[PDB]
Amino acid sequence: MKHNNQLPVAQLRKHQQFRIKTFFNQAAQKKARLHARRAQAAAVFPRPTEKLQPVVRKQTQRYNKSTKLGRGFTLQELKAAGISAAFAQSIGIKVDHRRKNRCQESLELNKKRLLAYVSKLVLFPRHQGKAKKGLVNDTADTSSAAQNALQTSVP
Amino acid sequence: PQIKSAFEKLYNVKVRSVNTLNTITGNKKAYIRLAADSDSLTLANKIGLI
Amino acid sequence: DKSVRVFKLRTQTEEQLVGELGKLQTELSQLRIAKIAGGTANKLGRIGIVRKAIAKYLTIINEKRRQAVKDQFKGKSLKPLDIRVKKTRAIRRKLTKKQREAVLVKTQKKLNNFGLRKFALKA
Amino acid sequence: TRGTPAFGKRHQKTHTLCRRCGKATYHKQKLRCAACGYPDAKMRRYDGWGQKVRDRKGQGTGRMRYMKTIARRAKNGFRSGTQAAPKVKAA
Amino acid sequence: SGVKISTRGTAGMGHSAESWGTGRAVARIPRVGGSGTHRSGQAAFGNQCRK
Amino acid sequence: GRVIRAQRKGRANGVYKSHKSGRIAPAQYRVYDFAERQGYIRGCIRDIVHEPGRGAPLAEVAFRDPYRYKTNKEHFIAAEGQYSGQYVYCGLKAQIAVGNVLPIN
Amino acid sequence: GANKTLNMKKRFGRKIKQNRPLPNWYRYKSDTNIRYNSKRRNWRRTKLKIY
RNA sequence: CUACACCUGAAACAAGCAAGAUUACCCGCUGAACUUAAGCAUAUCAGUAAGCGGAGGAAAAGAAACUAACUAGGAUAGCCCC
RNA sequence: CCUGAAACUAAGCUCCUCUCAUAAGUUCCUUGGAACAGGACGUCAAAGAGGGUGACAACCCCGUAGUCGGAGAGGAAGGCUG
RNA sequence: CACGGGAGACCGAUAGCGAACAAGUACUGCGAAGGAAAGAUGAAAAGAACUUUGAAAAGAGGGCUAAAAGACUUGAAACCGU
RNA sequence: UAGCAAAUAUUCAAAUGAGAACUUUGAAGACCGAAGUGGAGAAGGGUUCCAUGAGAACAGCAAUUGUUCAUGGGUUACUCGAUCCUAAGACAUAGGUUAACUCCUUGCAAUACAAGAAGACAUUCGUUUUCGUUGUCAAAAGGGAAUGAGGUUAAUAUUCCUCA
RNA sequence: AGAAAAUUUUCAACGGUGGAUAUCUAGGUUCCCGUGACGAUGAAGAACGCAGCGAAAUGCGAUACGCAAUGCGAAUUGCAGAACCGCGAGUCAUCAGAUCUUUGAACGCAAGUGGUGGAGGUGUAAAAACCUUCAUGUUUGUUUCAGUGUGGAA
Ligand SMILES: [Mg+2]
Ligand SMILES: [Mg+2]
Ligand SMILES: [Mg+2]
Ligand SMILES: [Mg+2]
Ligand SMILES: [Mg+2]
Ligand SMILES: [Mg+2]
Ligand SMILES: [Mg+2]
Ligand SMILES: [Mg+2]
Ligand SMILES: [Mg+2]
Ligand SMILES: [Mg+2]
Ligand SMILES: [Mg+2]
Ligand SMILES: [Mg+2]
Ligand SMILES: [Mg+2]
Ligand SMILES: [Mg+2]
Ligand SMILES: [Mg+2]
Ligand SMILES: [Mg+2]
Ligand SMILES: [Mg+2]
Ligand SMILES: [Mg+2]
Ligand SMILES: [Mg+2]
Ligand SMILES: [Mg+2]
Ligand SMILES: [Mg+2]
Ligand SMILES: [Mg+2]
Ligand SMILES: [Mg+2]
Ligand SMILES: [Mg+2]
Ligand SMILES: [Mg+2]
Ligand SMILES: [Mg+2]
Ligand SMILES: [Mg+2]
Ligand SMILES: [Mg+2]
Ligand SMILES: [Mg+2]
Ligand SMILES: [Mg+2]
Ligand SMILES: [Mg+2]
Ligand SMILES: [Mg+2]
Ligand SMILES: [Mg+2]
Ligand SMILES: [Zn+2]
Repeated sequence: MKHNNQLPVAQLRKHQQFRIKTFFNQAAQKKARLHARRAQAAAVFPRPTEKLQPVVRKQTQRYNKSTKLGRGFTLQELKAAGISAAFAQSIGIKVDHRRKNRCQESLELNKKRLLAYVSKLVLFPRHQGKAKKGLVNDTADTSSAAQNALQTSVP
Repeated sequence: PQIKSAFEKLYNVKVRSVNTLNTITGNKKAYIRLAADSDSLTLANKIGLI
Repeated sequence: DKSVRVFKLRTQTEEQLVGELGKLQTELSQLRIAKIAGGTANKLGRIGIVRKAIAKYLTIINEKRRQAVKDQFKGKSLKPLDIRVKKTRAIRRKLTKKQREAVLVKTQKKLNNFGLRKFALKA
Repeated sequence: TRGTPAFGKRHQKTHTLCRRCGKATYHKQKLRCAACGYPDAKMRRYDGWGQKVRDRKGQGTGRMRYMKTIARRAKNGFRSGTQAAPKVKAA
Repeated sequence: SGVKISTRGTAGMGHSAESWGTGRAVARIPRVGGSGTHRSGQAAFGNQCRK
Repeated sequence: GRVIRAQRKGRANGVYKSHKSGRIAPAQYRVYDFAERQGYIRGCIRDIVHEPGRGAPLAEVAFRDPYRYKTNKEHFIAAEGQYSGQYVYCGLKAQIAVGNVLPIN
Repeated sequence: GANKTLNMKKRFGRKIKQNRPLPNWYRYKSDTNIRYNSKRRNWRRTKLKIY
């Protein structure tokens, strides 16, 4: 302990030899994730990649000014959309039952989002039969074959 | 006794006595004495032991 | 003096195969007695030949006997352990597919009335 | 005298061959084997304690009659009751 | 790349090895206690030592 | 920090463990038979021997079992003057004589 | 001495057989490096474990 | 009191289950000193070694008796930050 | 406003295992025990990764590439969709 | 950790796992446990025919082979003989 | 070079061999002197035993010789011993303790206890009857059913052969 | 100029000791990826065996360096003898059916012992000898039972 330099802060005081983490897998891992994602697309083909996410304000005073992707839609919101949680789920919508709406505007955003979703939707029933709730769209839509990303369609 | 019987059934002879050895090499020597009826030399001859 | 062919063996009866077995064995003993007294290379080879032979014969006999017992027990569970599947202790000890997938009532209902649909978004 | 003249007095043997591990580790007075512990009925070895042991006695150390084929038939799906079939399709 | 690290330790560290102590007219380095092998008494783990 | 001999005497694996190979039997009384509480049972001194740990001789006493055909042997403590082949009386009514066994009252 | 277990007898027999020299014709094989049997043993200089 | 029923315990028998192995990773326990404090008790090494009991392909964890007080967020797990 | 165990009835795909096959100089000189060397003339190349052949060989042999290609056999602790 | 795959500005026979090899082996310890040394003839055995002197090892002739490279590639130093 | 000096001792001729102070026969001289340098065992050794052969190495000189090397061959039991019995002891089972591992009790048998044995008919069961609390291991000098003489092999023999 | 040798000594060449250097590698080491897949259907480990000529290592288990099936389609090879040209060679591979001695969680009891019980099979005039079978815990049941446990008709 010699010079003016700042008081050291011990690091290797314990036996770290047992406790080191190595990052070489990272290389391959990224790749794996890619293929996973891709193989999801292929197996999900007619449907979108990421399920529908509502939006909210962030949880901190400093973050309030910003916008964040929620985990799920408020039952209140599904009501104003006219969807049952169960149905919305069969649709690819993400629902969260512990979240609550304390503002008109927070209802608004998500209604707008839901409606936007539905309008742009295509629904395949058991072949050539048609249905009612959230309804069901014409057989010709089967030919329309849309592979789409949610940010493009519902931003 | 197993040896007496087996030796009779196999060689058509009457075995008067059987005695047993365990060699260190790990085998069982059997010293077999035939009754007065048979002649060892003969059984030897038929077996190809001469 | 010829090699023994398996199919040829599977052609015969059990009696036949047995009688032959006994013969073969007697052969062997005679032959080892060859080695011991005096012997020709012919006899030496004879040995290995007959040994392998006897093995083969036995093999067949068991194939047959086996397929027979398996036959009797065909159709029943509670076969002798000999015949029951041997894979891994863990394998047999495990649940069935019936049981893997098997589902509670409420579940079959949701699966009917809600389920998952094919959708597409357009942009 | 603790030395050479003392060594003459050793004709006793405290151990005999352990049925389980077969060395002369068996203690007739204590009725156990210092190596495996044959009566104990589960193998005596302390791994963290000291490190070389498993490579002396341990899994894979002597031939494994059953397990070696487990590797191979692991991939083959554990076939039971199957026979190989000709690619020539003889009937 | 790196040198073997295993249950036993970094390679070359694989003995129970002592320092004979000053009395023996030998160097203080760690040796291998034991009997019956030519490796016995041979210098133990350290840069200086073969093995 | 050693262990004194004082302490080493309570060890049962230890060196101090009685040498029992000579012991003949515990020296005790008869079992408390009905006979003894309400009456008297009589036995013989088949012998008075020496137990290797004992200063006092032991008396070997034959009794007839009340409930069966067996003859019961028992070992009592020698009362000075007791003879081999003596009749010893144990119980309620047994009278006062050297070597008889009564209640103290 | 005289008195022996079976186990003993068998073990001794084993080591007795294993104590033969490399058969003179094995040295003529194409794939072998073996001039001699390195594992031979002499009762006087080295002792077995049987108890 | 008997037959009989039920509660409780017992023997033999039928069909199935556990007993050991594995070590890198995982779970539940148990648990020190060398070492650092330039001495040394608290402390540190450290819930670390050794020891014991359990698994699996992963284990564990998980649908709030959570955060936060903001125009709030919302199972568990890993990465980055803090 | 929706759904479908039973029964009846068509066509299919996925994954795994074991096998079988594929370009183009062995032309000429010189030095060599050996040419796989240095020269002269040639070729294939979605193949000039790497090996083996008496030597630092694309072209002699195994391979490599076209090949998430083609052909044959058997599979699902008894795969999946009408 | 086990069986598999592929790879590397790793190591290259006192290095690299202790073990390139009948290596957790030989060997030691009553025992718990300890634990080494040891890889390269040649393209091909063509591994030295035969003569001679020797009781024999072996020497001298003679020969294989590109070369003895002959228990074996190269063959440094210390040490030793001429 | 130090050194190969304890334990009284060797010598002669022949033979064998390339070679003999160190091998074999014979002839002499001495030693252990039945508290042996003799004849057999236990522990320990494990083939060191027997025969034939023999280059190197080893047998601290030597060797034609070997406890060494190579090849083959040798260990026979109703009566010997183990095996059975109990001892000093010890370990299961049962019950209890431990995080667990482990640990505590048990012949005078239990810190346990609905634990056994026998008979007969039956001859399976069953039937039936009788009496009943419940384990094992530890002695090659202790206890302990019965064999001897003669002969034989290169090497075994109270074992094989003969006789009793 | 004890102007020779021997000794002591410098240098070189050759020879001897010795195994450095150079060049290699069916090895190690580390990284990434794939599967976790042992066992009372007796595992991991241990013992003893198994080749015409075999000790070890590796394989195997009285069917013993191996049977069967399948794919490769002619060798093994150190010696000797056979087998095979496709009725098919092989120390080849694949591996899905068999063999699997004595053991070991290890199992009737016991054990430094191939010792010794019960039941069944066999054998005999009766025996001996041989063979198969019996561990503990637990979840159901089946059968037979005990309890001055609770009820209780004729
Ligand atoms: Mg991963
Ligand atoms: Mg091994
Ligand atoms: Mg192995
Ligand atoms: Mg000094
Ligand atoms: Mg005790
Ligand atoms: Mg002995
Ligand atoms: Mg000695
Ligand atoms: Mg020794
Ligand atoms: Mg009940
Ligand atoms: Mg376990
Ligand atoms: Mg430290
Ligand atoms: Mg200090
Ligand atoms: Mg802390
Ligand atoms: Mg597992
Ligand atoms: Mg030329
Ligand atoms: Mg060219
Ligand atoms: Mg090339
Ligand atoms: Mg290709
Ligand atoms: Mg010459
Ligand atoms: Mg040269
Ligand atoms: Mg010089
Ligand atoms: Mg001296
Ligand atoms: Mg003497
Ligand atoms: Mg003597
Ligand atoms: Mg003698
Ligand atoms: Mg006792
Ligand atoms: Mg006790
Ligand atoms: Mg007697
Ligand atoms: Mg007699
Ligand atoms: Mg030189
Ligand atoms: Mg074939
Ligand atoms: Mg039971
Ligand atoms: Mg009652
Ligand atoms: Zn053991």
